[PDB]
Amino acid sequence: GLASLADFPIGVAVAASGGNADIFTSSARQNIVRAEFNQITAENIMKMSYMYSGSNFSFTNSDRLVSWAAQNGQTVHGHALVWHPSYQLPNWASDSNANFRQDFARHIDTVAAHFAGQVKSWDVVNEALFDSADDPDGRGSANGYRQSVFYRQFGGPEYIDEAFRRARAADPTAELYYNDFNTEENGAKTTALVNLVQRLLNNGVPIDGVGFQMHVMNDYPSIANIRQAMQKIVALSPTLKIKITELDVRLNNPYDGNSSNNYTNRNDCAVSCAGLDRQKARYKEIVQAYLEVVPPGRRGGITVWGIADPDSWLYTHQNLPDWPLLFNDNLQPKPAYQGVVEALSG
Ligand SMILES: [Ca+2]
Repeated sequence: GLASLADFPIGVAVAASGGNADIFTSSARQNIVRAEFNQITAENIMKMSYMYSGSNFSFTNSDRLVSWAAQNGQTVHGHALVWHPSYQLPNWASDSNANFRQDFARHIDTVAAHFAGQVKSWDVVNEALFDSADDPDGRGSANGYRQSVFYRQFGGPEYIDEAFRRARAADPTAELYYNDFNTEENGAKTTALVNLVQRLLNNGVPIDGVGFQMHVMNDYPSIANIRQAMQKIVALSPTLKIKITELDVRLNNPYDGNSSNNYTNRNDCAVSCAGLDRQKARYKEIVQAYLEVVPPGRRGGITVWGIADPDSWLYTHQNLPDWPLLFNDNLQPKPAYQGVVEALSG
């Protein structure tokens, strides 16, 4: 399968929260993972609050998934030690908590140590950069940083430095990533990423790599911009790894000012459409760009954000249907899959 075609991880995000996508109950999905991939990311169940049951640590469900991975030919990318969304904040992660910095330290120390030897790499900090598209409380930018509870408590970006230092100390063997989205656009957020990463390097922080989520559309951003954004980050260091962490590809572009090039019906791309053929070329060109600009020995992996289209968080988005992944609703490989094959094989 796909993983055989590369010497770096070829991964997939897996569900484990019930319903049709749940990896524990879907033999068809288990079989695809074993055949095609050699790494998993937990789509949800390694987020911060999932490390607790009541006020105590609880690793039962995440341990089950990590063990399944080890039994089925998969390494694990941990997602994520620090992330801002309120739905997954531990209850300690509050401006009302006087003990915040101590509880933060305990979180990273405990979780990273717990998974030592079982989890190859981590998203240590995820989504620390400001994004207007993603500022529902209207807090605004602090010179490009998101003013999450971590930022507010620490009075600035030092929480990022600390998270990386503690993760390194707790599990020296793990590859430590900074992960974010829209950083492939080669715009304002890419520049903020350069600032963020350069500051960490200047501070001697043990960051091993940068993750690009790569939640893209078929025709935006341009491949030239994606390529240059990755190049900018590769240029910051002789050793920093690059990982594509959450790749998926929307046929529909809501935001292009054209409502006549939208597929509005689920049947539009059920069998064949221009969009599935472009999606093949899109997966192909992105994987090719990764290979071209990320040196051998600095390739941390390529992961797609789910197995089959109906599992995707973008199966519906903006009240429109989409088909973002490598396998369709009947779990058959799509042209997208072949695009990855062709890129990885040269
Ligand atoms: Ca459109």
